[PDB]
Amino acid sequence: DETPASYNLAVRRAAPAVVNVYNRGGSGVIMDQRGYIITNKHVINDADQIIVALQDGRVFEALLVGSDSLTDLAVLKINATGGLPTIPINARRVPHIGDVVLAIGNGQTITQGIISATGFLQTDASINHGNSGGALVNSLGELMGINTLGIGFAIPFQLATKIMDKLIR
Amino acid sequence: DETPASYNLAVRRAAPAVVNVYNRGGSGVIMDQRGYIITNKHVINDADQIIVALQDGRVFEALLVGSDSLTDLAVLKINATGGLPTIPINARRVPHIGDVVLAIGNGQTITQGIISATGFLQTDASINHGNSGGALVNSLGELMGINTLGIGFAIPFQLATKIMDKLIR
Amino acid sequence: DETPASYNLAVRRAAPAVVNVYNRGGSGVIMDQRGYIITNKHVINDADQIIVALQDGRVFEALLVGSDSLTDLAVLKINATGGLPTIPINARRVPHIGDVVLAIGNGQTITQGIISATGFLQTDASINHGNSGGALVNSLGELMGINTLGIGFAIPFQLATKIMDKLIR
Repeated sequence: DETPASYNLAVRRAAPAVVNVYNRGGSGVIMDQRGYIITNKHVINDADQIIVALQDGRVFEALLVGSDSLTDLAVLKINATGGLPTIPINARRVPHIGDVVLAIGNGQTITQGIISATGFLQTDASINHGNSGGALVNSLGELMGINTLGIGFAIPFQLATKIMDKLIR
Repeated sequence: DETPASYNLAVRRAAPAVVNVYNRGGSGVIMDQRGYIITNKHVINDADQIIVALQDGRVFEALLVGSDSLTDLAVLKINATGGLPTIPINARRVPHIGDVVLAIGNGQTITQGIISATGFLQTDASINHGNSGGALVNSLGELMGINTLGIGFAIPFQLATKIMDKLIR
Repeated sequence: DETPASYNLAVRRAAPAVVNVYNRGGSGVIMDQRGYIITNKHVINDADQIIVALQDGRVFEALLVGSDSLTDLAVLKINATGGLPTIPINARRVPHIGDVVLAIGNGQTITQGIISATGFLQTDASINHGNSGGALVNSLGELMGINTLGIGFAIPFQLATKIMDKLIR
């Protein structure tokens, strides 16, 4: 009949770029075409072998670029091939309180909510060990933050961008 | 003044069809005019007498048509009278991830959320023993699933439709 | 680029009027210019000195006007100065089930949800000891209720208005 209210647009626009992290004898986000992926520290602590899994079926072995114990963030590196799904980033967008946000983690689950505060970034979107290290995007799909660990916490994409660049030293 | 953002439309369109189940010395959904009602198995296990209560005030004694231990579903039957409120069904609607959904259970409570995954159907709408067996509809009121038992689970209306038809054997 | 789905409008329209309550050796809401503030009883029980903190930075010492053990409500009084941010009230608005609502409490956190029932007022917006006594507004910012203590509870603004007026005796 008509159009059901949905945020699927932001899903098919951001979800592809979110991956799953594993250990061969956690969540992650594809930042740029170079193949850099932001995740969490507690996800890679004592990692024998880091593995990345895309939604399209592709599987990679990830390289630990570096981590930051302060913000619990970590950067990974995979062999950038032809055609990588990257997380939509908008450095001009200013996260206002009340903005609708989706939390993308892991089975690939999508929770809905809003920006509670911007003190870090608080959100009422269901966060857990599954989506810990996943993405946080607005209705447009623009990355607002990186989920961390009755209210959830993420790291502003602005900050995460900086920290990522510094870990590449 | 102006119009407050609301999903009341889907409420006055689906809520009437959702009923309450009891035992005379759980939730349920009115499917068709014939008087068939889908509920959960754990709701009728060891039932002395099944009772159905509509939102309009009408009260009925329900008949156990049959259950399916696999999907935890059950079908009831009440004497179809003149004028039954049926749950809006749309077999053409395809549940996409990110779609806004309401969870209708039981006091008649309405929780809001989205479709997390479609693996079953995951949703961040608050689900509990109250709405266990209730309806799950989009902003249009179209039945998306039947709630079951930090993330909730429902059964695709497509599947539930089949299983219901088979229990009528 | 474009416009991200958000309820920030209701925030910059209601949040200023919500304050924080303290005890000098809880949440509250600025009702009118006179300086009357609605809060919860359990927040002021055994209070040595009641203190009110606005979002603009202003700090006041509050006066206990009176409380109502029944609805767990309480009314405070501060020296009404020039220019007070008051909570948007609309006595003509009728709270329908399914309406989008924000819960404003305390760091100043904003949770999103809907009106579940209107029996009291039920809401799936995350409520806790933080926002206990805070505001509950629709997408327009119009006060729908006062939060109290897997589902949250508030008091209809219609009722709270009456009880407030009676405590001023």
